[PDB]
Amino acid sequence: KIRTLQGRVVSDKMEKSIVVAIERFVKHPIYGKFIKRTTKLHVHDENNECGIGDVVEIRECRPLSKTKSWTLVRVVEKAV
Amino acid sequence: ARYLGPKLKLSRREGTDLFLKSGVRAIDTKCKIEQAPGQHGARKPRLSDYGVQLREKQKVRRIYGVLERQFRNYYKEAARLKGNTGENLLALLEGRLDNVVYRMGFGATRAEARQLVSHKAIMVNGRVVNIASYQVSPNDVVSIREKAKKQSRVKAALELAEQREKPTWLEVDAGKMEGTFKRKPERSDLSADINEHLIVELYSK
Amino acid sequence: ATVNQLVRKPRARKVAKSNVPALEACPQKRGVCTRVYTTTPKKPNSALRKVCRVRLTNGFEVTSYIGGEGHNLQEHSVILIRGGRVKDLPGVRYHTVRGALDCSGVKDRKQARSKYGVKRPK
Amino acid sequence: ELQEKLIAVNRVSKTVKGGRIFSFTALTVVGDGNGRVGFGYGKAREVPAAIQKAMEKARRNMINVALNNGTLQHPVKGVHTGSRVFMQPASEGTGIIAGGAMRAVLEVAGVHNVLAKAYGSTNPINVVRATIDGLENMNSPEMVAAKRGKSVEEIL
Amino acid sequence: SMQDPIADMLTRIRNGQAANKAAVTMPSSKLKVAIANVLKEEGFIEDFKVEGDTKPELELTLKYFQGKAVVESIQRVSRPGLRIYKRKDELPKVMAGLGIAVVSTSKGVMTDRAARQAGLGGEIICYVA
Amino acid sequence: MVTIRLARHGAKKRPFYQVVVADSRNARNGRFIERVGFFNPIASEKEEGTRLDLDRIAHWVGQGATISDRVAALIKEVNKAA
RNA sequence: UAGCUAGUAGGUGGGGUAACGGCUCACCUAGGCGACGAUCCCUAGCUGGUCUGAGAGGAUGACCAGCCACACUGGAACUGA
RNA sequence: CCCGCAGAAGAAGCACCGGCUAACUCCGUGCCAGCAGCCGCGGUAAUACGGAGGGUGCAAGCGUUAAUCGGAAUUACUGGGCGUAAAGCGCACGCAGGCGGUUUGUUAAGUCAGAUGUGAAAUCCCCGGGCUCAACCUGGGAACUGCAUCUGAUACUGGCAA
Ligand SMILES: [Mg+2]
Ligand SMILES: [Mg+2]
Ligand SMILES: [Mg+2]
Ligand SMILES: [Mg+2]
Ligand SMILES: [Mg+2]
Ligand SMILES: [Mg+2]
Ligand SMILES: [Mg+2]
Ligand SMILES: [Mg+2]
Ligand SMILES: [Mg+2]
Ligand SMILES: [Mg+2]
Ligand SMILES: [Mg+2]
Ligand SMILES: [Mg+2]
Ligand SMILES: [Mg+2]
Ligand SMILES: [Mg+2]
Ligand SMILES: [Mg+2]
Ligand SMILES: [Mg+2]
Ligand SMILES: [Mg+2]
Ligand SMILES: [Mg+2]
Ligand SMILES: [Mg+2]
Ligand SMILES: [Mg+2]
Ligand SMILES: [Mg+2]
Ligand SMILES: [Mg+2]
Ligand SMILES: [Mg+2]
Ligand SMILES: [Mg+2]
Ligand SMILES: [Mg+2]
Ligand SMILES: [Mg+2]
Ligand SMILES: [Mg+2]
Ligand SMILES: [Mg+2]
Ligand SMILES: [Mg+2]
Ligand SMILES: [Mg+2]
Repeated sequence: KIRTLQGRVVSDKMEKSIVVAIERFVKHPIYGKFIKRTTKLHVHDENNECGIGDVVEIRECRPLSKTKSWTLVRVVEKAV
Repeated sequence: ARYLGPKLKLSRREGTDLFLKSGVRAIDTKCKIEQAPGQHGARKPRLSDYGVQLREKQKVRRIYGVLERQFRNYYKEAARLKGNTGENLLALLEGRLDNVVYRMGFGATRAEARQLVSHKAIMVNGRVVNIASYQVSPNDVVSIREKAKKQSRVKAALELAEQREKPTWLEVDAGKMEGTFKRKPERSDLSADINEHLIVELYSK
Repeated sequence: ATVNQLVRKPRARKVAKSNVPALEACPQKRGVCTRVYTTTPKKPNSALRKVCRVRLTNGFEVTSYIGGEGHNLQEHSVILIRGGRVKDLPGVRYHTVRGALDCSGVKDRKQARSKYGVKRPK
Repeated sequence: ELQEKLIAVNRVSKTVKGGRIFSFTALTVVGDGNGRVGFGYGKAREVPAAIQKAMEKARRNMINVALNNGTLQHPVKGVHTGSRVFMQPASEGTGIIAGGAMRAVLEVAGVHNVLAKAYGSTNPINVVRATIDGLENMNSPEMVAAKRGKSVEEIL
Repeated sequence: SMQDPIADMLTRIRNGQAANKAAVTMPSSKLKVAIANVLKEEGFIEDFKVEGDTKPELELTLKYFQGKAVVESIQRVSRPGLRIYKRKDELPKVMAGLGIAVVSTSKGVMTDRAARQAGLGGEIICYVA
Repeated sequence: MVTIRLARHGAKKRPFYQVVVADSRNARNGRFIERVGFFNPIASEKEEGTRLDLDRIAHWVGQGATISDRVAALIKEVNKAA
């Protein structure tokens, strides 16, 4: 069992790399409202299999680029 | 520190008898206890809510001989301590060593008892204690040391204490000149004319 | 009011400025009397109130009231000023400290001697 | 037996053709300590007559309040013209911590320990009325058990 | 639009008690039936009855004691604009324990006292006094 | 290196030492890894005065921690008395 | 202050580091960030904590302790774990 | 720290007293001199300006100034408002965003429960201990409202399916 996060592929234009929004349902510190906040992450994916708008599971790894420290594990719900 | 002015002046201003003198003579004979001190003493102005609260606090402070900083610290400790705040405050003021000596009867006035304590006449559990504000604990023996056992004022004070009403929470032996602090004086043991709500409210503004 | 609106834009605390900005968060400040004169007070009252235009060490030139009966101040006289306005004097927001550098205490005072820099009589 | 105290005396004017006619208004509160409290408001050309009229009115129109060991039974709010009032059943020994008119009303009512605060307007007449109304709108465990058709042990 | 049916249910009860109506009816729901059951158990209403098959109507029979309403005040707490969740130690006491607080827990809708006894928190639906 | 030593605490003329294991480079009262006892030089009678967690001290010594002379004397005293 | 960014965003290969990496270079791709506030401007060492407050909060970061930065000003490396 | 010597011997001041706010009279002065945090006071009987007597409050300190929070529910999350007191866009359409009638299934993201790791020490709080007491020092606990992981619950919210 390893720590991993699910998210939607925002963009896949740069080769072998994708952008994965990992939006989280946090609560506001003061007012108590539950606000949807988003976390964009550059994820490394070999074979460029992922498309935009899909869902992907990713895990943390050693840094592969200036902004890329996450790697794809599996693609799920990749409909268009 | 200590108030060094006329004591019957404080008694007249407050209105009641604060036991600031030995009590051989009536306070009505020693002074005009009814009239307030000063040029405008005969006039009796109407006191407001803050006035009566301040009056009550001043009465307690003058009776026990405690200044504002020490009294405020006593209130803070009493509020912190569990239980009734006013009762705890009264219990602490009773716990004061000079008050204990006066209650046992080794002093005509609380000032005289404080005089003995300061001049190193008092042993607590075989330890010469010099501070008047020393908090006496239950099951503590308080004795007059042999140096002061020869003082005639102690014997005269013992006679005056025999005249006064004896406290139940202490047990004093006059021949040995030593008393045991049995327990904390309850509110029923303490005087009824003293009101605690006013003090608590005044310091809880 | 709505928590959604508050999340979008919180409540911005109302910054209250100080009424004595020449002191610059200092209890007192030193200055030089540029001019000593008297002024007429505001409408409901009347007098000749003694004031000083003072150049402060931090560049500001302010006007300061001179409390007490009589003063020895003149031009080119270093004084110490503190906060506090005289109300019925337009633009005067500072008091001179009696009993300070090159400022004498009020003569023949027996009460409020500490406020007017008067030493204890024998 | 009935403890009474005068809260405020106010001078008012009428401004008649001749000049101004002044008169005095007295706000008083009486109570038995055991729980009954009632306020009175009177008016006369002179202060003693106004106070006496207020005392009579206060003696009349009393209301019973369910007191639990000399303090409130639950936190209670009270509202009126401007006065919004909150009162809390504080522990024994704390004393009555309240501002002015509320202090007078609660003291004559007989509550010895409360934590109160007056929001909104603090006009003596309105705050006294709001405090009395809040005390009125305060039910006891016996009352709630009876109305809900249960025992006090089921309510706790 | 209708955003919160539960607040509508509580408003109907409050308005009915104010207007001295014997019964109040509303479009029935599963959550509404659970809340009505809790109210009847606590004794703030006399009875409830769900009636109908396609679109059932829940009918509550209001309760009066001496000409005054039994439900003195009933306030919605959690709402769509602001959800309220509490842990078992933070469960509120309505009217110093005299009133009840409806809390939706993992084990169904129950009063705050029952949830506290169970030892678990949940979403605080409403206060009833 | 890692060592067991005394850190001075208390008031003027009334020292009270905390027996702590810490990197030698750190300051006397500064950063420390673990507090494994205390020592009171002015402790009166009817008082333990010293308290050393011998298990933790043994563990750290096995790890390779050196011991100051005063702490060694305290360990000697504790073992002798006990 | 509404647009900012060409080593800039990613890839392949060499080089470099104790270590991963545009850290550096050559080539290839045309990306990357930003209204959930990028960029720009003003102010500011951060925290445990301190003061106040019923609480929530507000103000603050002296002394003690942890971390960071600096050593006349601006650069640079050498020695060395 | 203890013992001895002598002798009340060497040791009290500051602010305030019109209301807010505990504490009043006389004399001097006459919209002058002056006071003042606010309201205000002073033009010939000033409890508000100066002096005196008396008193009140603190006390080896007492006042003034500066600064922060409080009172201020006067930035309102707890905890405000918008017909006339400040406040509903001149009116509509509508993207992002916020919110979502009812039933069943499923998931377990939000939510809840338990456990584990961590949340430095000091500080705060509770029960004690040592300085003659206190400040101060100190033992043990509690707390650090948090974060992460794992195991469960499925009422509500969310996702998916009908
Ligand atoms: Mg108002
Ligand atoms: Mg490379
Ligand atoms: Mg290589
Ligand atoms: Mg990198
Ligand atoms: Mg700086
Ligand atoms: Mg507050
Ligand atoms: Mg900060
Ligand atoms: Mg410094
Ligand atoms: Mg220099
Ligand atoms: Mg250099
Ligand atoms: Mg070397
Ligand atoms: Mg080298
Ligand atoms: Mg007065
Ligand atoms: Mg004055
Ligand atoms: Mg006169
Ligand atoms: Mg005067
Ligand atoms: Mg200030
Ligand atoms: Mg506020
Ligand atoms: Mg308003
Ligand atoms: Mg208008
Ligand atoms: Mg308007
Ligand atoms: Mg319109
Ligand atoms: Mg729904
Ligand atoms: Mg939605
Ligand atoms: Mg979950
Ligand atoms: Mg800690
Ligand atoms: Mg002790
Ligand atoms: Mg401790
Ligand atoms: Mg679900
Ligand atoms: Mg669902």
